[PDB]
Amino acid sequence: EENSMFETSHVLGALLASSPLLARAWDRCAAAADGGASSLGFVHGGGGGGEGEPVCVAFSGVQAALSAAAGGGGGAEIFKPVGLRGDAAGRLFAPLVAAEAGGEPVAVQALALQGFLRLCRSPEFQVLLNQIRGKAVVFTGHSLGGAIAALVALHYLCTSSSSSAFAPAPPVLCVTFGSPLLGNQALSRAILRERWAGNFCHVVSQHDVVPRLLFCPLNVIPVHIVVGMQLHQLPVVVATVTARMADTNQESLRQLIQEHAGEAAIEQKLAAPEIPSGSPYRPFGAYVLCSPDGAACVDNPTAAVQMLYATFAARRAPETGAVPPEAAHSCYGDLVLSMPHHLLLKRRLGPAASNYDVGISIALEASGITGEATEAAPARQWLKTSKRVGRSPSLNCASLATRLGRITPCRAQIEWYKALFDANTGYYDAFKQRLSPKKFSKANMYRIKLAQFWDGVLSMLDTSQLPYDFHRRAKWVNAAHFYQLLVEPLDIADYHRNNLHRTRGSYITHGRERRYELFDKWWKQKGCTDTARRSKFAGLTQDPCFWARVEEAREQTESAKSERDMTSLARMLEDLHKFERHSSELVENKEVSIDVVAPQSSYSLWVKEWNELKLREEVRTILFQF
Amino acid sequence: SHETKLLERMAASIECLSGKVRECFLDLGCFPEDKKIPLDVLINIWMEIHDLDEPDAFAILVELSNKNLLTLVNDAQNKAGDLYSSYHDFSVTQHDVLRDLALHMSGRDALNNRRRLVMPRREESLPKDWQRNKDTPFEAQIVSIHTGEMKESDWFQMSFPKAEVLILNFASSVYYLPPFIATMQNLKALVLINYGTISATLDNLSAFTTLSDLRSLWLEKITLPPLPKTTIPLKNLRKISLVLCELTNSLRGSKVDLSMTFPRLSNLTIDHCIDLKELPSSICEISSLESISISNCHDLTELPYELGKLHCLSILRVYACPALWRLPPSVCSLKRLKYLDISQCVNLTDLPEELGHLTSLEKIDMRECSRLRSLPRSSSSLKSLGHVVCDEETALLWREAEQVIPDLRVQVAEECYNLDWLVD
Amino acid sequence: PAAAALSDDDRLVVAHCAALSFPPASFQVHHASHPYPCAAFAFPPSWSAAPGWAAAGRAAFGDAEVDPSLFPSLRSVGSGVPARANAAFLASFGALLDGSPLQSEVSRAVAEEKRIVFTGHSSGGSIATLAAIWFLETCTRRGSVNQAHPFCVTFGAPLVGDNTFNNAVRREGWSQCILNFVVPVDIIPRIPLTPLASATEGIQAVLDWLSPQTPNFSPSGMPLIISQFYENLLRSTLSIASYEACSFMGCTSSILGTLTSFIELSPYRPCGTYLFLTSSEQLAVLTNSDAVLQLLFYCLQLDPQQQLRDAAERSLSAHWQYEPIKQSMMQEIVCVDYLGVVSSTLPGRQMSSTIVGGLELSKEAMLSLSAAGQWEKQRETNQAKIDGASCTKIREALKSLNEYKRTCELHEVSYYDSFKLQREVHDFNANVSRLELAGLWDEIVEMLRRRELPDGFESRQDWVNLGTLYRRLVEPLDIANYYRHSKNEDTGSYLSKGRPRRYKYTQEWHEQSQRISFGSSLESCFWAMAEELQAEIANGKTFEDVRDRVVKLESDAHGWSMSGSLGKDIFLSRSSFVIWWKTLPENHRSASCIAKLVPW
Ligand SMILES: Nc1ncnc2c1ncn2[C@@H]1O[C@H](COP(=O)(O)OP(=O)(O)O)[C@@H](O)[C@H]1O[C@@H]1O[C@H](COP(=O)(O)O)[C@@H](O)[C@H]1O
Repeated sequence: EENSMFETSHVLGALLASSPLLARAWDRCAAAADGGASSLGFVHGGGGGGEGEPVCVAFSGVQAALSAAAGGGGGAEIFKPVGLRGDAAGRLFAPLVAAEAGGEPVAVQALALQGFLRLCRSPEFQVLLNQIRGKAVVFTGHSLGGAIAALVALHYLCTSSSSSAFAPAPPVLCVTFGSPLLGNQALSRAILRERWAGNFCHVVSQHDVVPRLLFCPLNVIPVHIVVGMQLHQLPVVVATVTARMADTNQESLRQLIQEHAGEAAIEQKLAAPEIPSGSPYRPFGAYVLCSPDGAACVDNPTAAVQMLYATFAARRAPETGAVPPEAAHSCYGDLVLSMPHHLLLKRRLGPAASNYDVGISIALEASGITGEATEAAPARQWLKTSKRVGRSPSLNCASLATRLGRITPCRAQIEWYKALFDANTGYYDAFKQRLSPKKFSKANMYRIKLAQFWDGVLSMLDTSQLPYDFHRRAKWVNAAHFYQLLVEPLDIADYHRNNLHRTRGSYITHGRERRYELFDKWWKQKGCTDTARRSKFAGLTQDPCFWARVEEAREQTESAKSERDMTSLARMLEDLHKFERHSSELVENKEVSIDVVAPQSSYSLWVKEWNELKLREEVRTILFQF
Repeated sequence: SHETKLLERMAASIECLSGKVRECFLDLGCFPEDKKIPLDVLINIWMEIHDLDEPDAFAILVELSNKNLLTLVNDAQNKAGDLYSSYHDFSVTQHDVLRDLALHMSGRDALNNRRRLVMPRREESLPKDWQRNKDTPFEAQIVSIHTGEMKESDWFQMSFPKAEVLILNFASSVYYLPPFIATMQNLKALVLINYGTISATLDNLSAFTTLSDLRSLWLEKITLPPLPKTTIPLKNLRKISLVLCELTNSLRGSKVDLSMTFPRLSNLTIDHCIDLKELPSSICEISSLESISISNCHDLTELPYELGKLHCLSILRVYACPALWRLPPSVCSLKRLKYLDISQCVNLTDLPEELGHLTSLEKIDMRECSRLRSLPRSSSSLKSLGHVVCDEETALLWREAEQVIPDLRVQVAEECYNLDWLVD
Repeated sequence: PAAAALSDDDRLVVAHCAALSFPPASFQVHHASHPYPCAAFAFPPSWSAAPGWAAAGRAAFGDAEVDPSLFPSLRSVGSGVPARANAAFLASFGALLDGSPLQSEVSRAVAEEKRIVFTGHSSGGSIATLAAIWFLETCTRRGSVNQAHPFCVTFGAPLVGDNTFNNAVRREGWSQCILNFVVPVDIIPRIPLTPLASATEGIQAVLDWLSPQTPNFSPSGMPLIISQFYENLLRSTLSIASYEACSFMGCTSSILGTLTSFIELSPYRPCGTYLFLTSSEQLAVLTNSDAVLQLLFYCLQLDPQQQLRDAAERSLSAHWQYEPIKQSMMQEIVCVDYLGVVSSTLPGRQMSSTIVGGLELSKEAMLSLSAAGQWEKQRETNQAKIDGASCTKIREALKSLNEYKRTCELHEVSYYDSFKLQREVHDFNANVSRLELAGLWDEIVEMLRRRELPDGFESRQDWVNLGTLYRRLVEPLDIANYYRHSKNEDTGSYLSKGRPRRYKYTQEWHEQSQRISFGSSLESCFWAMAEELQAEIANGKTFEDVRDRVVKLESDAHGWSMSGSLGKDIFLSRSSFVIWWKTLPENHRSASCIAKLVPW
């Protein structure tokens, strides 16, 4: 319960602050801010310790900000989201968007994309990318340029999977040292689905305006203040941009952004996709909210937004003057130097219900919120919503082991049913034709039970109640492979018995279940990360979708028996010949079970029909050219 | 030989038991050889013949089974010894030697005008001795026929004035009802078990009109012909058992008032119905129904909405129906219910919220209901539950109800795996 | 933990060791008969950063693998991963074993029926810990199990070992034999936490200040390098403590894994019993390794009004304050438990910086200690469930399988061949029992991998015997299932590629208990080697090409039959092996080591 649960955000924040990674990142950011006006990016350097220290590369996007300010703000013109699959260049983010269907594509900020393209124009960036290949890279940057760095980091990672075919990809970490929101919820979901959200961090000041100003609707977004904040890092259009600073009420602007953040921080609970009035910008990755007292790391995006709104809304005592955005965005070095010092001090305390409440209070004090203010009252509750309630994932896996052990006898009975009909027609055709119903009903019951169990396992995986390394365990992947290779033909027979292939579509394209695709991906990853001829037919067919191809080939042959158009029948005969060659190659290697070579199996009938069709003069003439 | 050395010993042992038990043994012998005999049909025919409506028939069956005379095959996943559920889950199998002794005892009587006529052979044609003695029709109460593909021309004139039951075992795609089926004026039960691997149809429907005082029927692997507009009131019919019968939506298109065609129907059993989208609503218009049992139907998506019109149902056994997902609310307004069985309902989302109105409920079976993980609050108001069989997952759910109801008992049962499905 | 309390004999021994360590390579021998005859071996400390503390290597922490010959038990039983320790300390101990006559002196005290003890200060105590373990290994391997356990008394010793190193000693039960006295302000035990090889100038500077022989009379005071080193040490200690805190608290964040590769974490972990000298009249005793690691940082937090230079001076001087231990140990000292007191304290109430045993800890320290205590309780709860319903179910399944073996043995057939065919109902029933047994055993193995069970689980004789019976009755059935599904033609050999991890764990448990060579107990996997031989002989290879492997199979079968580990169903005149053997060439059959065991 609450007494047995502990708060862990402040521990992670202290771990992040203690390490000099943030200090080195800010040093690189300051080096870039000091004269990165040249087209080339910030000096990689390496720190001298090539082995001890990973290569640290900073990215300053001041020139991109100047280019944007040349054309003016206009209102959302530079902040209009741009897609990746359709617009811009999808080559860089093909793994990111190679399947996009829901609420727009991943999308990205236009200015960040422009800065990324400008960096990509320089061949020196490509040379540096080639040099840092095969190592660990820390991607840093201040203001929007840091976000640009994130994009670059993403691109690097977006190519690492290409290089990391067998070995795991080298670790690359991006910090972005505080940047406005880059992508919508689609991009966050795409990153999370790739197990790629752990390579990004975000450090946001307590009273900074830039990281949270994107929460307002795009029509009211102050492009000028953000572009001028990026311009401020440049050493002393510029006069006009600075003039926009003076003609801006700090209190009024703070009121507007606070109101927008409050409106956007409670819309998640009342999920209304039908009314997306607010800006689609959403945070991604893990956010390290920093303050002179300390830090707190939040991974839940909803909790991240809630904590951001709570820490900006919570104002210091009125004796302190109105915080200027320049000082708020340009004091990060002082905080970097200060948080470890405060965390190394044993401050003496001067009726908590449980240790969880104490941890929440400590994290809130480290986050910089005002305890006396009422803003801490909802935030604590928000901190209670982020934490999940339940047993540890290790115990879940341990219980799932015995659950699978108990469920396996159903698979054993399915194996007995398959072995029963392996001599005359085959278990696939028997299941499709529903021969011997008193056994077909039992087989269907066992198949349904197995499918329900595996769907429950997948649902548990999707909720993150299981260990992250679940998909990289030999036992689970081989059990899933066995279940797939034994039961999937039954599912194909059930699908083709209801004539769903003529209404829903092809089984391999639309009718296939997500479970089987995930199992195939797991098997492929296991084979990559880790032959004598078969003297006898294998117990199970290696290809789980062979019967679907057989059914498609039979349908194509039946269509060709009546097709009259030469141009169409040419391509259908080409496909039939390709499948015939594939089937012959599979049979010669004896990679198929004996039930496939059964005299009354569908494969033999298809072979006979294909030979009869080939006997035709027109088919022979068409195949002769091919 | 063995007839006098060993078979005569068994005959003398049977001769020790007098009257009802001996005639029950003979009736069991008349049943088809090496065939699984359901308990319900045997009890029904015993009650019809020996007037053993009382549990004395059950006692006689137990006494017969206690002397290694008949094998009582009992399903492993059964927690009830001799309860109502167990009364429909047993089977009776006889030994070959005992059946041969019964055949010899029957043959001790005259060939014609005997008490039981049995032909223990698979000859396609009818017995030649019976045709030779066809001049004098027999008065045998039980007649056994075992022929293959038989047409209308493959019959000859018989009569059985005193017969009350007849067994017809065959294996073909079509069948014509013999003319002599229009001879018994007091026939009470008919058996139409079909061995044919292909679905078998029936002919001579007008013969069913001639049938009267019939109270039992057990069809198996028979395609039911559509019911025409003709009434044909089987008033005395009370029990119908359909096992592995493909209706082929014949009853779907039939719109006849079931209150007159089957006015006294009480027990209906549908087992292993391969193709059945939904039961017709007309079955809800029969108030005499008191026991509905749908078993191993994988296509039954939804029960009829107006299931509460029965107002007489006492035992509801709907199990092994994956397609079923919800129960009709009208089942809440079903008084006198005592045994509800929803076992093996894998895709049962939830129970109706008005379950509290189900008074006098005694036993609930919800084993292997993985999807069912929520119970209505009204279940706490069931002040009549005394025994619940369910898995361990629902035990936590019933932990709240067992405090309110003191006599409620929850039994945890685990799945059992066997290889009997192959035996058949 | 009743063993935490120190008996009167133990206190007298500790007082004697303190006098030798702090008198008013070159090991010293001291003989005393109070309270019982004993021999004390003292080890001088080292005041050199290189090669005394950190050797010459590219490793940033100076860690090296342990010698299998000297320490054959300091390894993971389940996985076989060798333990790691400080390279410099391991090399120093090895020189004494080969060069110094210490090996002769320790044997003489054993011949004198005197309990031996090991004492040392600073790096000297670190070597004493290795010496105590080495003596334990020699006694355990031999039949002289009646020898008295060594007493390892250390006064402010640096952290030496690894997570595998700490687990190994707890599994054997030798943690009670090691006592570590550490001043809460002492800096020496926390030095290995910061990287040693990377920062050698700072370590040498502080070692020179702490060296009694080295003069330290700087008029200015402590050099600025020492003050900078102290600040880095505190920051490094915070990083390792925070990383380990999330392990037993339940963070489970996807960013933690990536951060490991980008930050330097010390692999050294506390080992043995630690007795913090909170005050003169109190002695906090902690046995949990996680609690000790957290205490190493939260006891060094800076005061509200104090400079880092002042704090470093107190830490440096605290290393030379272990002298009053001897005088204090003479009188009774309250051995107040720390984990129990912290857990007993009500949450919220008295949450301020209370005394709590004399050490005014912080609010985060209280939460960290409470989380560590609950982690230990959770592990004990998991063991109770495994020893309850899980243990009962395993025994029932084994009984059912034993009857199946007996039934087949009455028809002069082997249960291996019968299970391979899977013809009758009995084979199906055995398959169901086998599947249930696999699930129960896999849960135990999975929980052991992630350290969800006490370290002593693998040493209990009840589970070792049960695992051996399970392995020697179900492994042939699992082998038959592997080969009856033709799984050897798409994955690989059973003994090479596909073998359940549970059987590997059980075999290693039995081998460790009997102190036999690892990987030699392969009696259960006898059919697997026979099936592969029959597969190769039918794949084109001739008998002359594989006769070398056949005689090895025959020799192993003969040796196993003598001990009785070999199954009794292999020579029943109807097994596959017997029929296959008769088809072998007459020359091999005429002269074979199994020519009489076959039922000719
Ligand atoms: N080609 C394969 N196909 C499918 N399963 C395989 C294959 N090869 C090995 N296994 C099984 O995969 C597990 C390895 O994970 P492991 O325990 O080591 O854990 P990790 O490595 O993740 O830490 C072991 O249990 C192997 O069990 C053997 O294979 C038979 C499977 O039959 P079954 O399904 O009835 O059990 C069993 O009879 C045993 O001979």
